[PDB]
Amino acid sequence: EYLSKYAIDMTEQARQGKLDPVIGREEEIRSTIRVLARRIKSNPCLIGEPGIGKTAIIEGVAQRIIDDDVPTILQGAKLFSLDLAALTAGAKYKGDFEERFKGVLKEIEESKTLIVLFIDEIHMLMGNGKDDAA
Amino acid sequence: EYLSKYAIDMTEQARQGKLDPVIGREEEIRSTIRVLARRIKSNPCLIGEPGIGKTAIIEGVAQRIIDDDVPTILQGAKLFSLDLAALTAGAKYKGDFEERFKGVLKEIEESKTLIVLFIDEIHMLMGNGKDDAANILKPALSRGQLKVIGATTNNEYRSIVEKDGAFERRFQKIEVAEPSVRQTVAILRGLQPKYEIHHGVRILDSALVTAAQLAKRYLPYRRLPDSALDLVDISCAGVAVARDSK
Amino acid sequence: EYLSKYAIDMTEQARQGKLDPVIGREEEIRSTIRVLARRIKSNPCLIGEPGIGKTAIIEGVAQRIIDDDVPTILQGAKLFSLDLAALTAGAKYKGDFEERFKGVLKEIEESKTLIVLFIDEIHMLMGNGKDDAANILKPALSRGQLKVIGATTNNEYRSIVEKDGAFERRFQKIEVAEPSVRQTVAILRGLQPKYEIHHGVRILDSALVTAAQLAKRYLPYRRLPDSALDLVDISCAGVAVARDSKQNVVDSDTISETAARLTGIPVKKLSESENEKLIHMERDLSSEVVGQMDAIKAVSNAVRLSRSGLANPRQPASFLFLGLSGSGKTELAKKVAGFLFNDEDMMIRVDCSELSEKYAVSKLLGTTAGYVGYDEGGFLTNQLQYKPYSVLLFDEVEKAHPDVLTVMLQMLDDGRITSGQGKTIDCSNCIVIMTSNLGAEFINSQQGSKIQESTKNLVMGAVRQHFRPEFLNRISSIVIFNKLSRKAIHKIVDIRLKEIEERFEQNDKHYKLNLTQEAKDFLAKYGYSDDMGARPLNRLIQNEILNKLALRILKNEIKDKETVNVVLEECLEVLPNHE
Ligand SMILES: Nc1ncnc2c1ncn2[C@@H]1O[C@H](COP(=O)(O)OP(=O)(O)OP(=O)(O)O)[C@@H](O)[C@H]1O
Ligand SMILES: Nc1ncnc2c1ncn2[C@@H]1O[C@H](COP(=O)(O)OP(=O)(O)OP(=O)(O)O)[C@@H](O)[C@H]1O
Ligand SMILES: Nc1ncnc2c1ncn2[C@@H]1O[C@H](COP(=O)(O)OP(=O)(O)OP(=O)(O)O)[C@@H](O)[C@H]1O
Repeated sequence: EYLSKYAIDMTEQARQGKLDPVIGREEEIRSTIRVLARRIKSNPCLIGEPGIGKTAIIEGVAQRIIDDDVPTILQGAKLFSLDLAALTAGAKYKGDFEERFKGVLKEIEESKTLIVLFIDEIHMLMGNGKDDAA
Repeated sequence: EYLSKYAIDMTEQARQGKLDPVIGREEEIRSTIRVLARRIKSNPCLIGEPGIGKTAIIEGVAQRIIDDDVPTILQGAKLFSLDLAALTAGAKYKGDFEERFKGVLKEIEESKTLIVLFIDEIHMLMGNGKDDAANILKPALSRGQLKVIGATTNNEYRSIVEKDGAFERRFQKIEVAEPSVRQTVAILRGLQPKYEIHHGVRILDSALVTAAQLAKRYLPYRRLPDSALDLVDISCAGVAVARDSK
Repeated sequence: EYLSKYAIDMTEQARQGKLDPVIGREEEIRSTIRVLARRIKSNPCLIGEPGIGKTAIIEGVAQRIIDDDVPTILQGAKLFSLDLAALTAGAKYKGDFEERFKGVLKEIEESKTLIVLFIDEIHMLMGNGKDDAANILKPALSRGQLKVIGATTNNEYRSIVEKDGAFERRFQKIEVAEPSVRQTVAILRGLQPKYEIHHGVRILDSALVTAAQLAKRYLPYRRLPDSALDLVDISCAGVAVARDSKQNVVDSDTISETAARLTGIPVKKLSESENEKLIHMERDLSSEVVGQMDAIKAVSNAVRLSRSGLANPRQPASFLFLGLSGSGKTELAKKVAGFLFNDEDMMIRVDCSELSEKYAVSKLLGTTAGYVGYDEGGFLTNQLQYKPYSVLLFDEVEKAHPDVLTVMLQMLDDGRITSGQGKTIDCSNCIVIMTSNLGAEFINSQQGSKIQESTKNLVMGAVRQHFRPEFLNRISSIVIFNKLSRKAIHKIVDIRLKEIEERFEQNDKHYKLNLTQEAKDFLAKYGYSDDMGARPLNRLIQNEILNKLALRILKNEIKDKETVNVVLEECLEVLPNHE
């Protein structure tokens, strides 16, 4: 699966106890849950200064998922982070990364329970004139 | 083993000697080591002006490593000087150097004892608009061992972190500075046999002192290790000519 | 016997005298032998600039083997030249490539001594996209001696190492040096009889010296092992060629002149006349440029020094032209090109008018890889690489920012200017003319047309304030052009009127120029706006003569020729009707 190559199963890291706990931040966690629970465009994004726990909050919700302290939509979820490698593995063979990325997204949508994708450094996909953003 | 195609094994050189003695830098070394011995942010930097022993420190720690004069964590560690072609070998085809950088970190990350990189010029990676522009390829894994000692002048440092913002939250600056005049002499003394051998001449101990004092009171634009050493080397070359002339 | 199908026996070639002997390469040869004598890292790699004797060493090795100057350990070996057909003989059938390398890589050790393979171009192995293109057979089998000697360009070595890795670990890199002129000549002497025999001509020993020495000075783009030979072989051919059209190689009359025909550099043509090259220069520059005689002589003399290569090998003729605008600060430069290349348009104009330290160097020298657009060299690199003794003009070099001035510092003293590409130019044989308006503040006092000593110092003051002395100290001469005395103006008016005739395409209408002294004085007197130099003379002519002429032409009041008279500054000259 492309998810095993270009992503990290954050849920599994949480499952293994490898992640630090989120202490409180309930308002932020609840906000991301409500957004994830939306009918359309269910894509929250954490905005703030660096060094304030944004990534930690997402790892936090992963833990809430691990222990089923989330809506049923999220109880069945598996959270993957997106590696920059989807693109940074190279674009020799024009369109190669576009296909790799299209590929993993296909697998994410395709049937296998609710898959949630965390893309750290989301501005990474701005793209030089979009295009690399694709 | 991508690392072996790009980096110099400082440890192997130290194992074989072929290094200058390192003088007075024990504390810079202790600090370097202390940071490397950290649980997470084990990424110290040798920072100052050119010609102040920043790479001397590395030869120094390489030797301390060879002789197990380092903490448990470093006892069996190895160190590699990288930069260079790692960013330019991929002169064609998108993502090629990026693959190398990643491959190197992979090689370092997995199994093969504790490998520490030495970046001689971190500013060269800079993070040229981030967006996978070299320096930016690192941060994801700066917690994942991949210990690295960096190096930069203060102008270069300030330029990097001001433009980046993350490196100054990932790396441990260690001030490296020119020695006192007497310490300079001790350094010159330590390198004295190197110059004497290559030029086939002697250096008076008082010449080492003169070069150290002179540099301090003569060349305001050159830091004492290089400044005094250049006064010594330049002088040695002149003497070697006299030696050859007879 | 794959080797008998795909490779050349280099010791066969040695025994048959098909290879040239080598001189001075003995230590480098010994190095390759000593590497072969190793159990590990037994494969030497000859690395250097293109042409730096890399295969000369190999060809030399073959001879050293048959001559027994090689340890018996290695002497008993045979040498073969491989690759190319070794692979391309197959095509269809996946894996044939391995099958082609495989029996070679077996026969190489099967009883019939050890065969050393020569891959003159190691860099052409590894695989185009890797593709496990039989290159894997080498490392895989490399433990069994299978000794290989190869070579690569310094640039290519870098590529080999980065592309494969294992090759760096398997091969012993060896630097191969470029010989000095003295060493080069020794090489040439060894090969001298080959050329004399091949062409049926003799070569003077001084000619060989000349080729090496001359090449070192005038062929900076080619390494001596080749450059010196190119001059010898080309020259020998030139002798045989002329002879055998419908003797010997002379140091001067053949080689010096040959090199000049090949590279340009008039000074090495050792021309028969410094009258029809220098004397006429002063006369003709003076004929067209009136006044500024001082400048003309300064240039002519600076140019004179380049004759026969007497001028400093690292310094372009160089000038800085100061003075009143309209005094010919750039016109002289064009006329110099007008003389040098017999064509004013051959001057390389450098648009210094447009400079910013952030673009100023890059538009001249271009940039490095990774930047939008390489086509380096807009004004300097792209011209100097092709025109070794061109003349450059910097129109207002004074507008340059220090970065350009730095380029000029190199240009003016050891002009091995480095292009953005990373490759140098070496333009010491060019002529550099630069201009500035700094003296305007003093020369406009009008106190004497010939620059006076007070004025001179004030002007030079400004120059020294503006440019760092480091620049000024590298200029052959700094000349402040003289102002156009009325005396000059009368001569100039005639010249200008003739110039107008000369440029008038197909002169159906042509000037009679019935100037008479009265209109000569009119143009010379009323056009003498001293503080603007001669340029206003042109405006006056356009305003008073050409406009009327054009109108009469449009009205067809003139069929040919061109009547002139003065009708009566209020007279406005006024050209007459015609027909
Ligand atoms: N419960 C928590 N709340 C806030 N921060 C925490 C918490 N637990 C751990 N942290 C630490 O807070 C730090 C903030 O870094 P984090 O990994 O969140 O990066 P960030 O805050 O998203 O900023 P960035 O965008 O530079 O990654 C982390 O280093 C994390 O170890
Ligand atoms: N104890 C020492 N060991 C090694 N080099 C030393 C020592 N003391 C002084 N030096 C001088 O300093 C040089 C390297 O040290 P230093 O870090 O001061 O230079 P640097 O500025 O680090 O180099 P760079 O410009 O790459 O940062 C050596 O080449 C040597 O001349
Ligand atoms: N001494 C002279 N004899 C004949 N014609 C001249 C002389 N000086 C100037 N001229 C004429 O006037 C013009 C001089 O041009 P030139 O550009 O050299 O003036 P300039 O001083 O270069 O202007 P600037 O200093 O701005 O480049 C030319 O077009 C030329 O026809």
